[PDB]
Amino acid sequence: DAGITQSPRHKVTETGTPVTLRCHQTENHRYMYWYRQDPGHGLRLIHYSYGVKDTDKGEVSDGYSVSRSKTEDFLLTLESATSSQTSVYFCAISEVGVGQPQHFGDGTRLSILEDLNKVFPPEVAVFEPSEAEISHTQKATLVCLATGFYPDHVELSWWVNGKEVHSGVCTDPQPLKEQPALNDSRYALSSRLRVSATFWQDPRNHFRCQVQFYGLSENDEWTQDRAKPVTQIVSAEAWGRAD
Amino acid sequence: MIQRTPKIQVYSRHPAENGKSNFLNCYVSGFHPSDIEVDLLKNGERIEKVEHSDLSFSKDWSFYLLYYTEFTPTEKDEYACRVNHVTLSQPKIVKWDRDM
Amino acid sequence: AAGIGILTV
Amino acid sequence: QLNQSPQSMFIQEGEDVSMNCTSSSIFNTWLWYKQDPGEGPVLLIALYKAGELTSNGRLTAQFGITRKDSFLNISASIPSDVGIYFCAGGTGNQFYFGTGTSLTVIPNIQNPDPAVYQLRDSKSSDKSVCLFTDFDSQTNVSQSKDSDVYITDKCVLDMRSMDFKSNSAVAWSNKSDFACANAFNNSIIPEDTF
Amino acid sequence: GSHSMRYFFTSVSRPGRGEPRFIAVGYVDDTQFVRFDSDAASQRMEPRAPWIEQEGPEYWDGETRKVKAHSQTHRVDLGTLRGYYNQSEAGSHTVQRMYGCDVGSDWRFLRGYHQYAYDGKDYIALKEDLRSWTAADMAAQTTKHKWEAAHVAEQLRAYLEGTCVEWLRRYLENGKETLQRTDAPKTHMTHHAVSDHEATLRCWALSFYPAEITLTWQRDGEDQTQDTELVETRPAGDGTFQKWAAVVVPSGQEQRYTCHVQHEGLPKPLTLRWE
Repeated sequence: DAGITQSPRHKVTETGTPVTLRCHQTENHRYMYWYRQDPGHGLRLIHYSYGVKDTDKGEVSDGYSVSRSKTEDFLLTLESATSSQTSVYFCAISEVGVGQPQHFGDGTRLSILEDLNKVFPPEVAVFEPSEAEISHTQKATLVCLATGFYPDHVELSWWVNGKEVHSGVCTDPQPLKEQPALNDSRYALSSRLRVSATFWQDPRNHFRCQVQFYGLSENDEWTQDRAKPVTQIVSAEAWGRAD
Repeated sequence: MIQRTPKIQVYSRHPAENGKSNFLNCYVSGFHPSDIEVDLLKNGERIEKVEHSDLSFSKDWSFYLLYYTEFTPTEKDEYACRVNHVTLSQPKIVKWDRDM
Repeated sequence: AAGIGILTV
Repeated sequence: QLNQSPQSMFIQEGEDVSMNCTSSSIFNTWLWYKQDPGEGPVLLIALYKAGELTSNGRLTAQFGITRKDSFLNISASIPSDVGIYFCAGGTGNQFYFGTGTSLTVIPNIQNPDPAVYQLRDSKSSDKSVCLFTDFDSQTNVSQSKDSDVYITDKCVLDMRSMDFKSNSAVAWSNKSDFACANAFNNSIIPEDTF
Repeated sequence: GSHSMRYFFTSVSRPGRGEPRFIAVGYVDDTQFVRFDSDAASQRMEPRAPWIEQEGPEYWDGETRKVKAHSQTHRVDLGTLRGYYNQSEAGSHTVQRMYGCDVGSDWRFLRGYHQYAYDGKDYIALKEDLRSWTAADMAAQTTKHKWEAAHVAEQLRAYLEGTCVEWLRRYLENGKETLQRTDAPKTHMTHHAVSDHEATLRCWALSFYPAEITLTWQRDGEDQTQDTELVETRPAGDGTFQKWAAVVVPSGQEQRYTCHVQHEGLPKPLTLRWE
């Protein structure tokens, strides 16, 4: 119960595109903040605001501007529109006073790419449990592979009998570079769902691995012969077998 | 909502001898609310270059302010402080009484 | 140095 | 600007975890946050006076005497304590954030029987995955090999309805000589099943 | 001797004339050292003592942020209080906050305080143990419950017992010459013929620091206050202070009356009579 909604949660766009990120907050008077988070640097303050139409700059404000036309909204607009502004962006809120702790939103994953022909959706494949595993352990592991995607804005989930499960699953926290020497390199991600042999041996059970990919939107330009790598869901599925 | 009349003192910074530069002070204190119009007068006409202290307050919440200007006293010249405030229905003039 | 434990009424 | 140390530490499940920050600047407030992946920092503790505070039960934190230092302690650690932890220091109505400390809890594996299985692709062709699974937590998995073989790191799944947790790692390749007996042998495997 | 650091905040709404006027002011004892004024150009905490100029840009930025944050809380407070007391939007109102700390002659912590007022009247204040709140009325009780739930006393006590006394300690050594001084009053007496029956004796104290002074009138050794008049201590404008006290006396009997001067710059209290 923080009361913060950041929109959008994911944005993929080319250099030259101004990007506005919105932070909505529901509790009348509030101090508001925009941060970015990056691997070697922690959280760095971009801009902050003590009330309507009152804003000031933090340590990394260069390339950014900010707007507070009303108490509910703090808009961060990416002015310079540049590949170094690829980051995770976090809105925070604080009660009006002096020195009150800040509470954060859930984040915005933003990738600014110098070349959009680099952008690729995942291929998704499901691999069925080994017969050896079933007889050795009385258990059955399915693996999902999402291969060849760029950039990593993916969300993998497992659906059994039309419903999302979380028990028995583990997905790699970090994706794997398909070509480690390459800068622009496409990615792969693996996940496992383990069930009892019994549950897999029931053929009424349907198993789906869903990969939500975030990519290009309507106003992004596209001139290649392949289908535009838009924000999409790619899935693979499998049914139980009596072996 | 409480309103308090300003108590006004007109006096010099140093003890006053004629033809020696000094400072003329008007101190207003004990007042509420803080909006106040204070002028310093030389022969009944307003002195322009006149500074004041930053608004502060006492234990009882009432405000105080020092208005001051650099001057040089004579026998002939009359000096006064002209104060206006919501508690007063007309401006109050207090003349600089040289032994006060 | 001024305070850092102040909140609205 | 805050120096947090170390960038990524490791605890075995059930142990005590200690965690610190450092600056040359004075700070009047210290905060500790936890970040779970896909989510933002969540405030754990706010410290105001130079002394001892406990607002989780299992989390205790201290504000240093010099006000240039702070720590966080976790007792009876548990797998959900995985995350990125951050200190924040407060001066001049501004908070300054450390660079992240990244905890991973290594699971306790009840009964290992490590094995390597071949799993076939469900709805197409000759496509194949190798799965190294049920190894003890002390086993590490390597990757580099030759460039055409992709090996993931190990993760734990938890089968909540069976009170069973297991580590596993995945490998795959193409039109090679690649097989599951040759998949993980550049990692140090136990005396296990094929 | 004893020393104090105090900060004073005044906010006054001016509906139809923009945002509220905000003036903040810092004192060590009777010496002002910093100000902020929202109608001034700079929008910064500015120095008002020579000994505080030497503080670097991190001090000034920090003090500017804290003071602008004090300003916003009061803006919200003026709006909140207008609603609590069902006052109209058209009228001008005031919010006043005062806090700080006292130290002894060893400069160890002595005392802390934080008082808040609405329209010149007490609203909510921190109790002396620095752990609870006095709420004067129904609307202040709502504020007390809010401040209890946010644990505000704890944060204040931490500032008041730590940060405040350490910065007081630092200022006292940095401004040694002027802050740790005592200037003894220069005393004289005046006489004025009111009538042929009445006379006024006036007892003067000039050029003194600190401003705390006691002026009493005594008759034949027994003190009396019934015909006594005392003005507010007034600044001379040079860091020293001035005060008088007067009695209305039957003329001829001026020999019966003595003025007694007490100040910490006097080793022994002064007596003064019209010869």
